[PDB]
Amino acid sequence: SSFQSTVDSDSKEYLISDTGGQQLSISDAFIKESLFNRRVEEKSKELPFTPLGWHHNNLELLREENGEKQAMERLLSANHNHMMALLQQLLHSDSLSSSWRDIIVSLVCQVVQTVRPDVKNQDDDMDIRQFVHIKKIPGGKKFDSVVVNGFVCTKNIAHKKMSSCIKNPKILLLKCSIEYLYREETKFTCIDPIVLQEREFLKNYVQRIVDVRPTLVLVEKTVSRIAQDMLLEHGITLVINVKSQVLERISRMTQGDLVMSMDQLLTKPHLGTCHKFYMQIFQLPNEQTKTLMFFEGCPQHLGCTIKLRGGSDYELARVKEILIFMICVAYHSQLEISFLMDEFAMPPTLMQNPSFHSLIEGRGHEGAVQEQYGGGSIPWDPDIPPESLPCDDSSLLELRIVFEKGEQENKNLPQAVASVKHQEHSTTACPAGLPCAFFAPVPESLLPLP
Amino acid sequence: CRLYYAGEFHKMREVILDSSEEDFIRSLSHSSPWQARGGKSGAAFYATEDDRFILKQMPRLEVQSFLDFAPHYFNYITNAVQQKRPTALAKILGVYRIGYKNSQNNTEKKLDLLVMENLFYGRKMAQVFDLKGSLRNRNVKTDTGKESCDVVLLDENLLKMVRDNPLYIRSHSKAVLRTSIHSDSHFLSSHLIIDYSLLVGRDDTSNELVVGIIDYIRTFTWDKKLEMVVKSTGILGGQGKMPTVVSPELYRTRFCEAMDKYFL
Repeated sequence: SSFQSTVDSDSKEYLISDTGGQQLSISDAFIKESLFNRRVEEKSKELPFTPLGWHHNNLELLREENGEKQAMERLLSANHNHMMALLQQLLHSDSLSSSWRDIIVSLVCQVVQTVRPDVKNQDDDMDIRQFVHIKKIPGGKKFDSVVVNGFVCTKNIAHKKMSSCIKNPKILLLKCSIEYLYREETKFTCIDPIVLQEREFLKNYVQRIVDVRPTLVLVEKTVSRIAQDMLLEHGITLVINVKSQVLERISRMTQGDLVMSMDQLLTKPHLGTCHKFYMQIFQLPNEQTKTLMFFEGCPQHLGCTIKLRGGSDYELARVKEILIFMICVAYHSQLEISFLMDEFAMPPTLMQNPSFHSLIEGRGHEGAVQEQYGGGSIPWDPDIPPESLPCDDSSLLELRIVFEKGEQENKNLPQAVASVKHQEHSTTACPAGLPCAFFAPVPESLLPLP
Repeated sequence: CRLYYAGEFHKMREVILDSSEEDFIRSLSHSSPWQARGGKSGAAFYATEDDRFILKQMPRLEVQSFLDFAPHYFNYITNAVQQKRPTALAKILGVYRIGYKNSQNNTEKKLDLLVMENLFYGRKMAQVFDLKGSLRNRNVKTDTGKESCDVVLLDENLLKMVRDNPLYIRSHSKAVLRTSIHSDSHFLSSHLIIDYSLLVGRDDTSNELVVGIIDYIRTFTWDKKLEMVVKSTGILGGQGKMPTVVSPELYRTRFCEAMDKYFL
């Protein structure tokens, strides 16, 4: 219908509800996935209840979730398209960042080339649009920007006499406090010996701290400055009212956990790590002249941020606008590891990436032996691209099978030329909000069929 | 003959209908109306020659009900009805009572009739549906369908036959319909009216859909139309229950919700 018409941009209750829902998790065409999910949840819905009372929940929508993981990862593997470059050089317009964004774009590309996460599972994760901030200082004239692969704040050390600059720091991060915490028997009497019990809390914790040997010490919750003394005398520097966001952020970038009742951690894996904390000072009136702390070599390199400048407000935020134009083109180009050969020339071997990979390897179950048996029935849904384009001109099962054979030279059928072409230059292919269209379905789909 | 609330109807005709009085008269008066077999009844069902207007026969109770609702109905009209803001609700052109001693009519007998627009038009309707939205019961028509002619398909039939019901209405249009549905059902709910269904007519190709709420006059009647005939068995379905049935407010929500699925 309008979903087989999917070599072009030119376009179940709960299902389509969630359809719109994730459709503005990321914006794209509704009907394509409406109809795909229609058909495939139709076979599903035929599984569970009215007849056949199947065990319809485990091990099959499991298989779809796996299908969608492979979908994201591999379909983002096949760009050869005469990519945006012309589109983007054309995107140049719309503001006064002339002559001096190019660094910006080249090096945002660098940092977003830093990124190929494989974090949560057997999954090449991509937390794109989630994992960095860049920042300026309004002052002077802009063009002096200098990048650093790490954080830089204005969050002064817990004690200006603590580390003027730290290196290879391990730290201990806990959403809770260094202050005698909520023991079962809530009791408060004899102020002095109970502040002393707080002192002992602090100090045996400090035993266990230096047993961990942090380098910086940071709580989300609180501390008693007693412990602050206990470690600044040890030299384990400290930070204050410490922001939970980058806490979890970099603790995860580290190996440092946040073991929350360290009576738990009789051992290490709570300690974080990074490379070095280093200040830099400014000196002039008009209190832009501040001091700000480099925090570099964080245990994950998938993160950067820059010294930027500017002598105004409105053109500066307008350069921010170019920077978010770059935000958008970045993650757009990113859903593909930036395009795919259109006119069903990459997509045959794409839908078949499962096919030929898990066939030649075999080593094939990654789909399934039902992707052998049931893989004749439904992954045929991934086999829609051909069922869209070829059967119009050339070949229904034929290029499908003989091109999951693995030529690796992916020109394909000439619907509208009879000889050679691809929609790429024909400028006729739905842009790439459409990919995520396959990874949202099963999480929301496995419950409504209880 | 007796005409009820001549002034109000006249206003209704022009207002919502924007129907010229002369046109109205011509349709009814000029050519004899053609009869349509109605339901099992017993009550006459007619249509004008032009098929623009439908003349139905109503019971004394229903006619009285009409009078009670007329002020609200009128108000609803002003806020929104066909010329005003289009309402799915039936457009009542006129209500009359004919009882004539003369031989043609039964003597000392009262025949009450309601004239209204006809949702389908004269031209043609390929498929028809009567959607209650109610939980399974008479959600199918056995005898109907017998006619090679247009069958009045019911909810279950819509669900199975015109399953994955193809009614695709534009997104812009969906919003307008649903909004109007919500208001109508709310209006009906206020009145305690129930057991009304949505009549749907379909044209094929770039399709044209015809829809409107019908079976408006029936309210507060717990005891009515006891079921007849034997129920088919072999399948779980309607229960011996329920002494406790769905209320008017409940009916309204279900109606809209069900209708929501019908059009995409």
